[PDB]
Amino acid sequence: MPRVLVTGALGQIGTDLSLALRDKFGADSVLVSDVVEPGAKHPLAGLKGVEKLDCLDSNGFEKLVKEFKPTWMYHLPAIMSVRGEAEPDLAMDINVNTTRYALELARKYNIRIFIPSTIAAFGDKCGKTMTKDDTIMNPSTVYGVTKVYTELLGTWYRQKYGVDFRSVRLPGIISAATLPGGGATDYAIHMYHSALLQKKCVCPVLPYESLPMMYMPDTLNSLVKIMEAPLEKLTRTVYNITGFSFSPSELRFSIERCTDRTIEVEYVEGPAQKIANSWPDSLDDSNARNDWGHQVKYDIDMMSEDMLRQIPILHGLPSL
Amino acid sequence: MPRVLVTGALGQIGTDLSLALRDKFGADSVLVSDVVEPGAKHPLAGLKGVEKLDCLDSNGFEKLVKEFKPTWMYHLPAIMSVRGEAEPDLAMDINVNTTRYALELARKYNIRIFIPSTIAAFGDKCGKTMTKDDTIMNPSTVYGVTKVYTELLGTWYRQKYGVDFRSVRLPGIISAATLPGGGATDYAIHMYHSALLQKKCVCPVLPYESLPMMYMPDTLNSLVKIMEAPLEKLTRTVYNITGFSFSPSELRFSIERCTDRTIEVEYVEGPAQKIANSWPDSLDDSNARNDWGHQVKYDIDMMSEDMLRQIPILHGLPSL
Ligand SMILES: NC(=O)c1ccc[n+]([C@@H]2O[C@H](COP(=O)([O-])OP(=O)(O)OC[C@H]3O[C@@H](n4cnc5c(N)ncnc54)[C@H](O)[C@@H]3O)[C@@H](O)[C@H]2O)c1
Ligand SMILES: NC(=O)c1ccc[n+]([C@@H]2O[C@H](COP(=O)([O-])OP(=O)(O)OC[C@H]3O[C@@H](n4cnc5c(N)ncnc54)[C@H](O)[C@@H]3O)[C@@H](O)[C@H]2O)c1
Repeated sequence: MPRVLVTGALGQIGTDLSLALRDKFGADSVLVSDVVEPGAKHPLAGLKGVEKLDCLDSNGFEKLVKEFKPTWMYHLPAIMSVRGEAEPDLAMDINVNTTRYALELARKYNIRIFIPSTIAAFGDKCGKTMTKDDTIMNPSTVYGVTKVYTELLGTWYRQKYGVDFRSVRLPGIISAATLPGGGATDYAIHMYHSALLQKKCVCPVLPYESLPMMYMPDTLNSLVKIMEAPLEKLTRTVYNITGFSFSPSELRFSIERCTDRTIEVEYVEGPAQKIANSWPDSLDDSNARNDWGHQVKYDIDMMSEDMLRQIPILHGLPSL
Repeated sequence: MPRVLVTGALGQIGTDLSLALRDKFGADSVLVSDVVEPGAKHPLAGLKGVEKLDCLDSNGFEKLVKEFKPTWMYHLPAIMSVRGEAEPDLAMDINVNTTRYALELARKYNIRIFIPSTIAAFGDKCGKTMTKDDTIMNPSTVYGVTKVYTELLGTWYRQKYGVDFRSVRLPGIISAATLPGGGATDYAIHMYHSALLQKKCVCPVLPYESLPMMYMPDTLNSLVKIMEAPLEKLTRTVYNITGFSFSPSELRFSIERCTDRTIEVEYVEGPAQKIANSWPDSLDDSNARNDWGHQVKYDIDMMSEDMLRQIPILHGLPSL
């Protein structure tokens, strides 16, 4: 049974991943950390093994690793696509420097290390229909740039020092628990909240812009699964994974089918649209499926039913 | 007429580029900077317009730019392939951080900025014959990883802010002006010296490993030409350029054909071997030819004749 460190743990992915790890391996085997402390209403508030650590503080990062002696690490902090275009110096600092520290710690302390990539590592030359694992990578966002740097550096660590670096290119992730941190796919979660609150939703992505997406329970399954795989079954360090693709107009229809209630949606093209337009419409994830058994249970309507149930319970929005 | 700033200017490229720029534009038009001073025998020793600057010092780099007001910048400092693998923290510091500051300055002060990339930005999935401008980039060295980041970040600056960022992927560059160090293609400059000295050459590169390469006067021509082009002529930010390809054993036959003597080469194992083996055999530079008139005069024998004439004149080794 592994000892697992999650850094950047209080955000969208980290909140549910931390709970799932704890459930599967037991709380004593999981330590999580974030630059901020949890609010009283955060799901990880009041739990043991939840620490304050700025990953840019490389001494504090080493101390924590040396004390806990993880065998696995999920290194999650990054400034994402939309927010990075508005805060590019913070993105370059966090996404490049915390990654370099994390990899050197994986090398020095023998850790299997996962650092997520993203569909934002692609740009407009990738071949946007059923995008392959190996293709031209020309990101149009600083976030995307720093994620291609992530993939390549991690792979270099694997080749040069035998560091067990693993990654997936995550699609937009949908969940109910913790609000998203500023990607171009944040509209999808907000659309649900707009429908439940009966407020107008202003969508900055255009109505027919299809993107690869996935619901959180499939994501968690894959994040765990890729880490448990024997190193011999892996043919590459970085895998595309997807759940299913959708556009905003498709998601809106899914939500109105479940609520029996028109959502009001004004498309008013923001930063997210130009960014999303440079990304894949869909991904080919045959390598992940073949090598380590990436699998998806949820479709768009299963997800929307679950989302529409969870959000009122978790956030006290109105129900139905 | 431009006001040109060259950073990392005392090296192999910088030394001869700085001379060519001062000839073409006038010494008062050109400012050369480096983190070291020129040695007593350096071609730039004693001249005006030679400043000392550590480009890792963001504030001092901004001061120099404020004071001189360049319209063009050639940003040249980097840790290259063999030294990068031995000192990767230095490479990641220099190659990423100085590049970020350079681009920021080009943004803030309206500078046309050239930062070279390299054939080391490619790895074994590039398509090693006549490698294309847009292909899979999977570099096998930390240097190479940092240069993909350089290309992508530079390009983002161009897209996001309209910075007039220009780059070529330089092949192995051969010149007489500087003494052969321990770099990966530095074997070729070593062989010339051994031929003149009638010593044996110790070559870590496999005998038949073809690499793209170029002789300096062609390099100088293209480095100036790409910066003179109107922006409207450029269809891209990063171009392949090559001179011609050769292997160590081709270089030896060339040197033999010129000197009418047998020269001695011992092929050994060394870090350069595996690095070189991961790089392209030849490059397609048709974009660079068509857009801005990249042109190559020299072939191997013309270079060998010249090198065998120049090294004795500049370094005072035995001639003929
Ligand atoms: N959510 C998505 O749809 C999506 C898609 C693709 C890739 N990803 C990647 O997954 C990762 C996690 O994303 P997420 O959505 O949970 O993001 P998030 O923004 O919701 O969470 C980021 C967490 O990192 C923490 N953090 C920020 N800077 C830190 C620092 N210096 N030190 C320590 N912690 C720091 C933040 O406080 C936050 O709790 C990132 O690498 C992101 O690129 C997410
Ligand atoms: N020479 C080649 O065959 C070749 C091939 C491909 C690409 N390039 C690229 O050309 C550029 C220069 O290559 P070169 O061969 O002249 O290198 P070089 O190593 O001969 O010279 C580099 C110079 O940079 C200086 N420098 C190092 N750190 C610095 C700092 N912090 N601040 C300011 N200056 C610093 C060094 O003192 C040295 O004078 C690099 O970007 C290299 O990647 C070179």
